[PDB]
Amino acid sequence: YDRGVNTFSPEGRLFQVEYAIEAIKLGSTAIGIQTSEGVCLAVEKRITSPLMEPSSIEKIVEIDAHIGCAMSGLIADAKTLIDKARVETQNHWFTYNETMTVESVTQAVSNLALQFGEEDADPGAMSRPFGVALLFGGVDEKGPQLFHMDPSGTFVQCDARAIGSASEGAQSSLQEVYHKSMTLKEAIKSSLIILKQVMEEKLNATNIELATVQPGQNFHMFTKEELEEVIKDI
Amino acid sequence: SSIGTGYDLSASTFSPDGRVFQVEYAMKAVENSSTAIGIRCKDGVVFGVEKLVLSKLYEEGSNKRLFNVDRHVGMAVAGLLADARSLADIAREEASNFRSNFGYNIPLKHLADRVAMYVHAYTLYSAVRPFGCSFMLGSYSVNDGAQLYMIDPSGVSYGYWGCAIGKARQAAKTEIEKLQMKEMTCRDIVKEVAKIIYIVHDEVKDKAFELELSWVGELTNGRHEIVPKDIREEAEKYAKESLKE
Amino acid sequence: SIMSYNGGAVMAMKGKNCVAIAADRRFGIQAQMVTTDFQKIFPMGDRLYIGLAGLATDVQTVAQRLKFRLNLYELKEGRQIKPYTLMSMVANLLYEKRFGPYYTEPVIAGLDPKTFKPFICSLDLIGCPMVTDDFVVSGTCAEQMYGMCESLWEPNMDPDHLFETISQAMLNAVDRDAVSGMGVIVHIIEKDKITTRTLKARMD
Amino acid sequence: SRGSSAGFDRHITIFSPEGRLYQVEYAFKAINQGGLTSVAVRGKDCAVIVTQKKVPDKLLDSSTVTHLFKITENIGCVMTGMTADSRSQVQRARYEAANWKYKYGYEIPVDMLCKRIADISQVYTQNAEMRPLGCCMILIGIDEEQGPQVYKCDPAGYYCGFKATAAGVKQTESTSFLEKKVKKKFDWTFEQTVETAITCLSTVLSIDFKPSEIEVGVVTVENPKFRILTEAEIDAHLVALAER
Amino acid sequence: AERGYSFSLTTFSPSGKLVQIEYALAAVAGGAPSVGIKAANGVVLATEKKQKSILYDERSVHKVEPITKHIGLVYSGMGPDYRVLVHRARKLAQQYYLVYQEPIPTAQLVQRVASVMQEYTQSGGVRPFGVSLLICGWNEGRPYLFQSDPSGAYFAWKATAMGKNYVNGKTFLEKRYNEDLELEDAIHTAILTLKESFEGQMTEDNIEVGICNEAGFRRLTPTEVKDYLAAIA
Amino acid sequence: NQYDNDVTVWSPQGRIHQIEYAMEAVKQGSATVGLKSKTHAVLVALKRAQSELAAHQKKILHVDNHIGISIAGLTADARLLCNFMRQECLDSRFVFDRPLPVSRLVSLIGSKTQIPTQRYGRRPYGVGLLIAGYDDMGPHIFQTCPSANYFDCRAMSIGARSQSARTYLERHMSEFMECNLNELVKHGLRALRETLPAEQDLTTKNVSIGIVGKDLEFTIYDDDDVSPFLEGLEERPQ
Amino acid sequence: TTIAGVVYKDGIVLGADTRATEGMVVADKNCSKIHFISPNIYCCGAGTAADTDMTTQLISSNLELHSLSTGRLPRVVTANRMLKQMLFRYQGYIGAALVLGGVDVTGPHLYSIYPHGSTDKLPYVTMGSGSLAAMAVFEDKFRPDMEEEEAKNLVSEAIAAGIFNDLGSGSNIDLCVISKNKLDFLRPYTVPNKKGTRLGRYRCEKGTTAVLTEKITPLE
Amino acid sequence: TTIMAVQFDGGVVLGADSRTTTGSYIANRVTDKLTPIHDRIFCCRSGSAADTQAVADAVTYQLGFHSIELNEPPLVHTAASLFKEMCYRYREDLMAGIIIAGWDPQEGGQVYSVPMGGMMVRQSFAIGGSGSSYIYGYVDATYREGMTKEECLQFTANALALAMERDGSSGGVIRLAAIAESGVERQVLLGDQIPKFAVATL
Ligand SMILES: *[C@](O)([C@H](C)CO)[C@H](CC(C)C)NC(=O)[C@H](Cc1ccccc1)NC(=O)[C@H](CC(C)C)NC(=O)[C@H](CCc1ccccc1)NC(=O)CN1CCOCC1
Ligand SMILES: CC(C)C[C@H](NC(=O)[C@H](CCc1ccccc1)NC(=O)CN1CCOCC1)C(=O)N[C@@H](Cc1ccccc1)C(=O)N[C@@H](CC(C)C)[C@@H](O)[C@H](C)CO
Repeated sequence: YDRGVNTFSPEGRLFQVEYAIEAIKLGSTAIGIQTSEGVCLAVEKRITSPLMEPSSIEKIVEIDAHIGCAMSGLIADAKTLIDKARVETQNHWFTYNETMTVESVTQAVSNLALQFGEEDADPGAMSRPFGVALLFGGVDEKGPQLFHMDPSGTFVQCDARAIGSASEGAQSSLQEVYHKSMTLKEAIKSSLIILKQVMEEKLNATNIELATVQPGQNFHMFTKEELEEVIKDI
Repeated sequence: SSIGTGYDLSASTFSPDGRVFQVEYAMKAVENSSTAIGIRCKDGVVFGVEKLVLSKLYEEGSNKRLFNVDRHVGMAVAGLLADARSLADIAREEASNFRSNFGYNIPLKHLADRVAMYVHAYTLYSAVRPFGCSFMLGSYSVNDGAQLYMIDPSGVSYGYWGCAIGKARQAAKTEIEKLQMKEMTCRDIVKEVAKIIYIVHDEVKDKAFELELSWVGELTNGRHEIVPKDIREEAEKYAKESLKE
Repeated sequence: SIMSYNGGAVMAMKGKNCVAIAADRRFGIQAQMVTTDFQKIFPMGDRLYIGLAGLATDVQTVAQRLKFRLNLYELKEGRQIKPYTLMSMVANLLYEKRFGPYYTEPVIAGLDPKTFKPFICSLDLIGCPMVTDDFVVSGTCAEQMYGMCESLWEPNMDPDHLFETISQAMLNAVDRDAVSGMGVIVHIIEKDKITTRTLKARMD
Repeated sequence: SRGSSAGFDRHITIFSPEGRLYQVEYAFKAINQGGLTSVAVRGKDCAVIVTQKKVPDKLLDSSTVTHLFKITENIGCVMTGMTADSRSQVQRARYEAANWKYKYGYEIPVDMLCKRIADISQVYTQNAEMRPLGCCMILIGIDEEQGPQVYKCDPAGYYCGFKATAAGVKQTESTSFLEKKVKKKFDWTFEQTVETAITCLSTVLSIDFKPSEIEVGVVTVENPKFRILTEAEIDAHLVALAER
Repeated sequence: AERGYSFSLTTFSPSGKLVQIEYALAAVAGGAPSVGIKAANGVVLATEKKQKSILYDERSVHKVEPITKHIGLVYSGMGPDYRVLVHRARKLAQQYYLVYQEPIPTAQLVQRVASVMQEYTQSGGVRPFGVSLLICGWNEGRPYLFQSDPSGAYFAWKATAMGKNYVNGKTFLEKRYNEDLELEDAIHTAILTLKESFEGQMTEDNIEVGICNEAGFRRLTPTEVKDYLAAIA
Repeated sequence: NQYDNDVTVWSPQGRIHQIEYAMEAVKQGSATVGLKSKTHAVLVALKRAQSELAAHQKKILHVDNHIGISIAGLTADARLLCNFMRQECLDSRFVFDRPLPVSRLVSLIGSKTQIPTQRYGRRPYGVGLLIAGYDDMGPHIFQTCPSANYFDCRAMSIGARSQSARTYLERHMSEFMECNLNELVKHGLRALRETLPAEQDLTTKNVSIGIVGKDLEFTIYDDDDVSPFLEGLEERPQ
Repeated sequence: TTIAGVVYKDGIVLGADTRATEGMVVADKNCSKIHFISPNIYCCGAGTAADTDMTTQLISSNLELHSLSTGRLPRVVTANRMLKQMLFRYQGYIGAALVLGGVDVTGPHLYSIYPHGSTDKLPYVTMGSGSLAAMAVFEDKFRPDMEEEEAKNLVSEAIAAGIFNDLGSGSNIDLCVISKNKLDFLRPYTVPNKKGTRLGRYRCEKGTTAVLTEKITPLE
Repeated sequence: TTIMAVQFDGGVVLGADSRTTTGSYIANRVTDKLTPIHDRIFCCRSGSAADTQAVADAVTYQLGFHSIELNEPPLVHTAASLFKEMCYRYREDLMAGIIIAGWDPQEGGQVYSVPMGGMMVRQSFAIGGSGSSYIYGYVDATYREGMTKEECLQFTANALALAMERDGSSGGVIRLAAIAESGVERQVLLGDQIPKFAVATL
């Protein structure tokens, strides 16, 4: 039995969107932590073969010099959203000569939420929701901020948040170790610990990627050596 | 009178016995709505609506089922309210365009014809569904006269002396027939309208209700206006008193 | 004038059971000559030639698009094209650009592929057809060509007298025009054969 | 075959295994839903339309209930079937006529009007997005040389000229009546035509009408303007019938 | 508001059959029979124009239609579809004439109309035509007879039949007819092969005949049909 | 089951199931209350949180200097409708240099939201709205449903367990028209808190307030700015 | 050009010269300016040659379609409407002055149609560069209900006036008589102008033309 | 050209010259400028022949369809309004001066002017065309309220005669039309029928 992509369930929800939420659960788990010293984003790479170059797996990307993004689920869908975000930030800079607040970027991307449909639509318009979940970590005038967005388009600020396959467990483990006054080192440490817990493979310097955005320093992707130096104090 | 094996899922699909069940279903949606009546006297047209109240939290005059389509044309609706409002928009725009093109107030028969054609345009394709409401257009002029028309979801338009639409359509029609509106005046008629509304109303199944009333005639210079609170309370008093016999 | 930018001359003459078509060979820009071997006559099939005078670009372009439509015609239909048919085709093609016309005045000369009946016509830049029984001219030196043709042409000419006539007409008309010349080419076509000659002409 | 079906051939306008269009036939059945019957008869110097006027309510302004429509001053029509669809087709007819006169500078022939309307119906017959109209149109009018003309068009796209026809519920009975009456060869005068029509409808319904139970359209050679008969001048024919 | 169905209503069955076209042909082989005969000096088209009552005016609608001054049409199947195809064919012919200033070759008109019919077996939201066409013409001296079926395919015929009993009519023509015939003879064997399925008194108003010689195409008058239907003349 | 999946399909009972299913989306969100005095219009919204580490969802949005809204349903549709209302208001100010009458804006919302309920492949807006506004007809509380129907209210509550709030408001309607601002916000907060089990109550972390009036443009109080309203309330019963 | 038209007792006479010019030079000495619209309707064309051609052809085609569908003989008002509406839609950019003549079921009808889309129904009309002369002949020697030969004489006289008095007109006179049951498309109705006979022999004998290159190519 | 329309009690009177010129040449010395739009609705054309003809045709079309759709005799004001809409919308592309006049069961005899601007105004009487300039004074000094039908007839006849005498772009014949509930009475004043006036001698 087939139906339209904008059909409502008797419960009052859109089938395709819910199914996209279901699609997220099969993606690599990622954790973002907000801290007055900066925001951190960590994610497992899930390398399926020794032949696969792990440096070509980026689930953490730079939206702008002050904003980075972590993604989980169908990455191919996420690429579009990332580019849209970058373009939005640059347009805003061009127009207003200032940086975008993390919330504004997150909202902008969130506006592409239910922009799908069949009839009464453009030829190039989306046929289905984006099967991906996003964590926007960045530093603006309101300091360090972390946001979460799902295919529903509902975006909300989080102090600490985990998305992906091991979402629930990692979220519990996050609740157990978060107080609104951690240092950034503590946040990174905790992130990597929970990551090591939830990952099926042995956590190493080529198994994941970690990035931080702090009030004094731009978006920084942790190199192999730095990753090792944090994994060191396991 | 009940077939439904795929033949009732579209307006672009006839039934094997030559029926368009989508339209009839929309008509059934009209039937499940509270009754609205309208009657023409020798000097105009009066509208009365049984506006059921779903909550005491709602302000008085909320969800008006009486609309001003043109300064000389009023509209009484029955059924799915949103559709009724959109249709009111269409009627308004039609009247406006007619004025802007021909230079005078649109004759009621023509407005009814146009809007009815627009309604009918929805009973033919699978891309859209028929409107879920029926409505009545009332007007008066000296060169035209007193006129009252009615349109159902199929697109059928007819001229009436008295008419009703909704739950107790027939129950109201039998009460309207008793009147001699061809000789009476819109002043006397209001009371009888309120009366028929109170009679037809079912105080048991349906809860509390508010009564809406509308003038359009020689007593209003041809303008379609709401019935003043005085005359309305007078008619309601007459109705509540006539309910004790 | 736009037509005079490149210059040139094209002529066609009728014979007994033969037909003739000639054109100068100069490709020049206003007053300077660039080439002395510029083709202005194109075969639209066996025993059917067209000759375009005017703006060189539109000469080549009209020729090419005409060959396009012609090929498609002779493919859709299992036959060679009739002269009248080709004429109407050119007329249509030119008139499609009624308000942005190609600057060329085509001249068609050939023999009916079924019969052998000679045929000569000319057209506007917007494609108005004109069929004659004697001669047709188009070019910057049209008045000179008219002058020669009105005095040299005889009715039933054999393939040798026709050659001499059209050759003298072309040569002597062209020699009184500054932007037409640098050689003359003549195609004399008959049922059996086609004879192509380049005349001895002034090159100044 | 012989009643077979496959796919959506009973839902949209596509071919059945035996090469039928079920939706079209269903539309023909939709014509009868009105529960009315119309009769058209062509005379020697006129053309006559007659139709039931079922007004079961005194609450209706009986002047607004009509199945007779003026397409042009010289072209009249009667619609049988679904009311809204009928009015739609009448609007389209009026448009095509007015546009015809605008483009060609002369009044459209009944022949050509009917042909046009039918051609429009054919599209509904061939496209699946829409459904044919549940109505049948009968046009009447005087032609400059061919004289009185009575044409009819179907939801199927069929159109034809007639000496007489009918539409609606008791169509077949009315036709069987009319051909029987035609074979006798009478002097088809005005009154002969009107009487033949009214009596066709009457003896087909067994009612014997009051002058307010039917409506009669008409068009004469001496008076080509489409004329609708008053209750009085209908009652005249009615009392003229109860004498012989 | 309306738009249209953008998907084909005619698709391939697992066996490989375009079912809707075959059903269209089923509609074709169900209408009144029509014969066509090419006869060296002309072409003849004939059809059963049997109405269904005395009330019908047979002198208003015709089954034998002219496309131009030299091309004619008859059909087997559905009337309205045929009418549409006639209008379209006439238009195509006029386009050809406007471009080339020469009357359109019969084969060309046939090919173009065939393309039009082909469209409705692939284009969105439409069914194929329930009509087979017999097209007669006189171009370049020679006479021409063509048939086009709902699939958009077309064939050249010396003689043939369509509609009810088209097989019996085809064998009949295959036997009791051949080349070198004159127009008169062809008309005769055409009304004769039409009589092989005429379940009734075949009058001059029960059938319609059109001829196409090298003097143009035209529809035979009821009088000429009466002369022919006297089993002679 | 065969009349469930398209908004252009009437049920044989004269109903449209997709519309009603869309109506069910309003009840999926956190409850919200709206009430008006004679000088002020007030929205009180119960913000909801996923986990304790996630901030509470915004429920009150600014439309114009004289108009604000409270949402209940799909946040995307809510943002859409909000941007629409904002745009219409801006248009009204650009053209007439006067603020758009609230009732007219609501009418436009009705017209816009009605359209997709009648076209194939389209869907109703999965969001309910409470609109608080002030114009020269006074304060106004309006309610808009996915069915494109709208209501002019004295008081209203929509969403999860909003029945309690409704029941509360229906008793204090008579009091509402004469209350000062603080008493009005009080009543709103009590109505809102009625939609909660006794194990939980209102907090500065999960309550938002929107206020518009004759002396005040539409303002949103979220955290520490809510305390002056909460502090001054009964202890509630069990 | 110099086209004219007249209405007599039994029908209509149309006239036209045959000179076509480009610049101040005669390009065509024999050009047919009387065009077929329908078997009962003809139309003379003056102005931009290609425009008159394509316009008259197009309207002829549309009328053929029209009569094909209607089964009747085309009316003149129809051709007039089509022509004037098309021409008006192009706001005079189609240089086509026309004389439309034909016999209907309503009788003989003669229109003049100017390239801007305006028409005049008159018993006699003239168009072209030589229209003033022809119109002078008409205004001088026209009477209602003329006989066929009389009207032919009048029209040919008018066209002649155009031919000799206007530098834009020249050569032959073409007539077209249209009655309720006849169509006389008299081509060279009169050849009042003749080229003088050659007084010499400028024939070039085979060999007088020097040749640089030759190439024979056999066909089939 | 020179058109005119005067309103009496039970209807209107229309008048026009018959000269149509291109340059200084008279392309038609016998034009029919009074064009029927409906049974009792006429219009007087001035300006571009093509423009006025096209617009008149279009308005006849529209008004015909409109009157059929309403099943009532069309208001003169409605015809004037269609003309007004067309002439105003395409004012930069049309050269048209129109006088729409006729009878109507609701308002009786009516005369409306639609000058080149595209505006519309009802008048007791209206004049237009190139010749109208020469008769403004006469028409001002001669008009009297309550004129009979025949008085209006003679009035327009005289005015048009004077204008035609003075204006070179006007002349030929005088066309008159009388419109009332009765119908349309058209007539033509030619030669000696056209009113003459004493020309100065010594
Ligand atoms: C009227 O107004 C009075 C008599 C005063 O003018 C009359 C009556 C009308 C209702 C017929 N109007 C005219 O006589 C009228 C004047 C006019 C000129 C130009 C534009 C608009 C109005 N004459 C015509 O309209 C006439 C129609 C037929 C040819 C009879 N055509 C023209 O006047 C030509 C207009 C076309 C045009 C030219 C240039 C740019 C755009 C459009 N004018 C010409 O000069 C035509 N032509 C070329 C030059 O040599 C003579 C022939
Ligand atoms: C030589 C014949 C085959 C055709 C001749 N063609 C031509 O003269 C065409 C005109 C093409 C054109 C383009 C844009 C806009 C308008 C016209 N000219 C060319 O083909 C080549 N040139 C290009 C540059 O040098 C000058 C001409 C022609 O049309 N002659 C007209 C006169 C004319 C009027 C306006 C513009 C151009 C020409 C004619 O004969 N008209 C007669 C009527 C007939 C042909 C129906 C008459 O009117 C009588 C003879 C008086 O001329």
